[PDB]
Amino acid sequence: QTHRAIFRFVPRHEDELELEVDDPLLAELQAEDYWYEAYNMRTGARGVFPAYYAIEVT
Amino acid sequence: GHMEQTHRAIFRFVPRHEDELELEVDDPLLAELQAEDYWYEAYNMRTGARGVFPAYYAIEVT
Repeated sequence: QTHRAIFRFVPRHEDELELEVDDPLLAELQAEDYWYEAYNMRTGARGVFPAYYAIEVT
Repeated sequence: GHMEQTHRAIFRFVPRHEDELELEVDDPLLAELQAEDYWYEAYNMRTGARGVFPAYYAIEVT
């Protein structure tokens, strides 16, 4: 588990991942435009979300 | 008549989607929160562009 969601994110777009506060994530930063590609370890869903909605954990 | 600035961008936002508004840090905004999904409908007072962006990317101004 690499990251954690810090704010609620409700998708508007089909490619986006829904986040609740405190969701644990496996994620990779797409640094060309600062979106994460991620797997939500609470829901099992996949998709993208804007980078400042998550912190790195280690 | 005047409209006061409502919000200020705090993080860089680079659109992936046609309806989105590009933000640079400290950009001045006129914006209205959409409560069903916590996106703003906004006008960027620096760039003159319009579109949507996610709520955590801006603060309220006074």
